[PDB]
Amino acid sequence: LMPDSGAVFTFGKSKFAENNPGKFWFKNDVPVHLSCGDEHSAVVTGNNKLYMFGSNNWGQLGLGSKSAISKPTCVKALKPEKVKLAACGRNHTLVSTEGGNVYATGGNNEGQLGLGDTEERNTFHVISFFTSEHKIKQLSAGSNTSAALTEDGRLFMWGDNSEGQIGLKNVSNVCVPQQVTIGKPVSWISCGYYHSAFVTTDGELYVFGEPENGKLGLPNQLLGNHRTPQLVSEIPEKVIQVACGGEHTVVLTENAVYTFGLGQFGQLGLGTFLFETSEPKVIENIRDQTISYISCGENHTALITDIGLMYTFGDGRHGKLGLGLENFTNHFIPTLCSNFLRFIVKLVACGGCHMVVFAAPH
Amino acid sequence: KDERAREILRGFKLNWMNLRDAETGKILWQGTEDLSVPGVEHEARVPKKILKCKAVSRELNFSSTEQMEKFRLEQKVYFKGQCLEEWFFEFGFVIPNSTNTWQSLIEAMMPASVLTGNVIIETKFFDDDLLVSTSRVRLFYV
Repeated sequence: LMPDSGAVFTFGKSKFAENNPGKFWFKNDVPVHLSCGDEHSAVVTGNNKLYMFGSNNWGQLGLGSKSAISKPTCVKALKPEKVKLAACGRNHTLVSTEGGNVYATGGNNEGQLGLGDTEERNTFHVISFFTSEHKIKQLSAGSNTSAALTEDGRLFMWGDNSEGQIGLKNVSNVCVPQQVTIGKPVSWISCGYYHSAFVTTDGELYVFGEPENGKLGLPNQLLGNHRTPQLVSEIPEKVIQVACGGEHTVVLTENAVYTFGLGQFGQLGLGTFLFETSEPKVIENIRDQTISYISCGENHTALITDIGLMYTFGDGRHGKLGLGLENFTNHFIPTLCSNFLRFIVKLVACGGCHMVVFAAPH
Repeated sequence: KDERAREILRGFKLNWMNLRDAETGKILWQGTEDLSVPGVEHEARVPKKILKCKAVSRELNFSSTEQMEKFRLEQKVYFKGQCLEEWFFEFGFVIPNSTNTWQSLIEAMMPASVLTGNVIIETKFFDDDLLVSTSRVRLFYV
């Protein structure tokens, strides 16, 4: 059956056939990177292969069509390349390869494919800007937005800037990668739906994008400058990770987990009736718990602990919190995924209506 | 009447649907799922900015084996079970064994955070006065 290295588990709507239990693995291969967009998912394997599934309505799976897909599907066109990373946005997908090529497919209304135009694609097209010079550490993608972070700390963003979500000031949008810099190396990037954030090597958090719902975590007097990256100085400790969702933000420090923005479905994890906050708040429920990784969906959140346990909170629709098969209720506090108690959760990615988990049993 | 309604339904298929910003022409939503199928709660995830649109242009692509005299739709927009809007659209005569693209203009506010997952579009499929089917789509604004 399942290899000792574990399996990929899917929750919510992965658009698989029936059934199709929501669990798979790869023969003589292992998952190494997971990504989820609004309605689709990407799996990168150790053998440097890319598997896509979910919605293909904008050709975001890069399979040469816009037809329905009901199972993990290997991208044949990228087989001559060594795929290392993938990012899934609302309707597009970004991929980076070891040879230095970065590819994009899917929706392109605001130039998020980085191809110099606004025409949608159904196959992966190379973004000529990126070469072997750019060693890609991280990719990120939101709603018609794209980002690539290099190993030496340079951040490049493209697509929609109508609300300042790619930090390019007065520009409305760009169809080619443009550098975003504050004069410091960047260590972490996350593109939310209509806002983005990055972490610097000296532990500072910078936010930019739509100044609505408190998701930037800035005081009122700074909200007017939302089109340029601004420091979240209200968090005293050094920041390690950031994850941006639909209308909320999650922040990992070397002391606590912070959330801010909208939490009408429980995605802030701050308690049953705390519906929103414009300033960063510590999740007090897990204050004694060390968190190793944070992940953000449109309206839910996942946390991997120091020992590989997982806590989720937010919108429970379709079972995307990964808690129970019969339970679809919203969770307002971080809730242990007890179905994975006998497992090490190694990777997690959260989408709009789904979640993908790589876990191995003890 | 009951047999004729079932005959039309068995030969009817919605191939695709798009939603465009009426001013710019940019596609805001597109899907290949047959949202006309009764008895199944369909779902659609649309951009929250669609609520800021003055007018939305919808294209419906459908096939029909059966001839129809006056193919038309009655659509009700429900928010938390309360009817907010009632729309009427008329295609007309449907040539048997045909595929057609039907373009309609929908003219336009509550916040997306409340509307999302709480809006149901109820569509009544008519040929003249004969009710062929009733289908429902739950809308998400993200």
